Amino acid sequence: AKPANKLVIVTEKILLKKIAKIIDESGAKGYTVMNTGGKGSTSDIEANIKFEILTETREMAEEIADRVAVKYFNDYAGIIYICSAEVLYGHTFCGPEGCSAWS
Amino acid sequence: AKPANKLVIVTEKILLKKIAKIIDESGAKGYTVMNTGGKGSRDIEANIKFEILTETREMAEEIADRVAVKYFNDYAGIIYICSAEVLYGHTFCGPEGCSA
Amino acid sequence: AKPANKLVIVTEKILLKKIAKIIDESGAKGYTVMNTGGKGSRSDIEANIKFEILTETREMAEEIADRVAVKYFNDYAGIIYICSAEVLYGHTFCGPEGCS
Ligand SMILES: Nc1ncnc2c1ncn2[C@@H]1O[C@@H]2COP(=O)(O)O[C@H]3[C@@H](O)[C@H](n4cnc5c(N)ncnc54)O[C@@H]3COP(=O)(O)O[C@H]2[C@H]1O
Ligand SMILES: Nc1ncnc2c1ncn2[C@@H]1O[C@@H]2COP(=O)(O)O[C@H]3[C@@H](O)[C@H](n4cnc5c(N)ncnc54)O[C@@H]3COP(=O)(O)O[C@H]2[C@H]1O
Repeated sequence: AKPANKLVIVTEKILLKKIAKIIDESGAKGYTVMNTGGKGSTSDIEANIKFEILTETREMAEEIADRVAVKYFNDYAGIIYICSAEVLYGHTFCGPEGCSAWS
Repeated sequence: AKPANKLVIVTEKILLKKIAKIIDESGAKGYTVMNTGGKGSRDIEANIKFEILTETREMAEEIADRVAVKYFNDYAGIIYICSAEVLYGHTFCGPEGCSA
Repeated sequence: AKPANKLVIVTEKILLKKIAKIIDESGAKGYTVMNTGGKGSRSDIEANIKFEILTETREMAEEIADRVAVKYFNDYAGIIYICSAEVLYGHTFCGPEGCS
């Protein structure tokens, strides 16, 4: 198992490509994105998107978060949070030695 | 980074508005909801997943308790909680920001 | 609250039924699946799938992960990771005595 930070970004759908570009410029090895509905305090739910990015370091997750927020969160609704995770399998994330290599 | 409990509610799609109403009455700052599936009690049956970030464990438990008592003896559902830290979130962290 | 491991499997949509079968054979008490995207090997977004499975033990989650990866991950793209969670309500996960 390889330690990882799971960075979650929930924001307005129109920022999809802009945020993907930031994630791709970060060094991150991938991301997953999904459609969601969002309410923040006539249905009032709006369409949003949620990105999930697993990063090897906490610093990379914060860089992505910081860059997204500083660029867009003055003007667009969003939330960014982080969860601890462990990657058990992931050719790209762990490399070809796998996620439980020794040393 | 502000500690948060991430409360997840997975249940029947027909309960969407009813659960949202509970989350809106709770003081929670917001929620996300998505369409998901599972095999269904009966190939994949559509259901829904709510994610609510709460500042306290007690708020997450109050929501969970309310939803579960009101609906989960009559409808299928699971509620669980994960630890998260919010880095950014104007509404969640307030104007003081997430140094909380 | 009952401790749980949340196993997450993100992989190619064509594997949906095959991975479900492995989860069903594992002893796991359920799963949720959703439609997601990633950038794709080729810009814009390629459809894929995400499974979330809550397991009572860490070893059951790893058994599922090991069976999926060995069987499919030399030939199909995927990532499997695990988060700690606590189940607050879940008739199937916790049994009729409740999550405590
Ligand atoms: N351990 C777990 N990990 C991740 N997600 C979980 C889970 N337990 C439940 N879920 C999610 O919550 C929904 C309601 O599940 P519940 O167990 O109340 O109600 C279930 C249960 O009564 C029965 N069922 C499904 N799978 C089962 C299994 N493996 N063992 C026993 N009963 C199952 O079918 C009903 C509807 O299930 P469906 O999968 O459509 O819908 C599920 C699924 O999306
Ligand atoms: N930044 C990058 N660097 C190198 N190669 C890249 C890449 N982004 C995409 N790829 C390549 O394309 C495949 C499919 O990626 P996609 O984003 O569609 O779909 C991904 C994605 O939704 C999810 N995933 C992968 N890594 C992730 C991460 N670090 N965080 C969150 N989700 C991830 O797992 C699916 C299968 O991923 P997998 O890595 O097996 O396989 C990847 C990988 O071989």
